[PDB]
Amino acid sequence: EVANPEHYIKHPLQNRWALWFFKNDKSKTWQANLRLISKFDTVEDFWALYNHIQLSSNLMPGCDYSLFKDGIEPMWEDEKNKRGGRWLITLNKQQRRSDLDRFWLETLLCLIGESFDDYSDDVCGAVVNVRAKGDKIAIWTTECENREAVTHIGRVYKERLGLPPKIVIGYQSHADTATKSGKNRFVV
Amino acid sequence: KKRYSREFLLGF
Ligand SMILES: C[n+]1cn([C@@H]2O[C@H](COP(=O)(O)OP(=O)(O)OP(=O)(O)O)[C@@H](O)[C@H]2O)c2cc(N)[nH]c(=O)c21
Repeated sequence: EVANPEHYIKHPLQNRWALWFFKNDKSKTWQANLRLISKFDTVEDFWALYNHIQLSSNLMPGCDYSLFKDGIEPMWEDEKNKRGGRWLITLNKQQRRSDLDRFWLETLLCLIGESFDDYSDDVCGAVVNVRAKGDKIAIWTTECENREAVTHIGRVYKERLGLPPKIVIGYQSHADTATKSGKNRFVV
Repeated sequence: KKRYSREFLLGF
């Protein structure tokens, strides 16, 4: 007889996730300021990383966190991002104190817990931008033409964030973001 | 496939 797995085994995540940090430095390229922190693939290792790092509300404005599937870089130019896009949450200045950390934590949970069911494979990762004019949180998906998947993810995400029907959140493709000034392909 | 609810995850 061997030991019972339940008593000593870590709780495996469906995917391995990598956490990235971005710090704004004017002298360098956008890419150069993007850096890997750390990867994990269990619930326990998720918490070990989360619990020792700064809350987003405490980061210096100009900085980002990004949680992305191992092997997917948190940039448009990644193979899995190029034809993709993002569900974007736009937060006003007061929401840094009330919602930012709550919404970001909920987003991580949606990611690592695979809350998107059949469409988990469409999810690339998520990004929180800490910015003076207003913080942003976003889930990145792989294909902006996948209307069924993109739309399912939006709906799940909104309800998990607990946002009411009056709050309209949009999905833009990265190709549009990269190449145009600030329309939504979908709303939720 | 591994799915975890938010309540399960928050317990850790
Ligand atoms: C996510 N991202 C951002 N950037 C660069 O960073 C600039 C700022 O974008 P970003 O940090 O996502 O958003 P911000 O609130 O800081 O600026 P804003 O355009 O949304 O007003 C953007 O205009 C690009 O020049 C990128 C440049 C790339 N070559 N590939 C990226 O994925 C990429």
